[PDB]
Amino acid sequence: MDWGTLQTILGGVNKHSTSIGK
Repeated sequence: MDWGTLQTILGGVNKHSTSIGK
């Protein structure tokens, strides 16, 4: 995944605020 976009986007992280997905 060229990862490094996970911790920020992750497989499904929800510990962050609404700003991910589409």
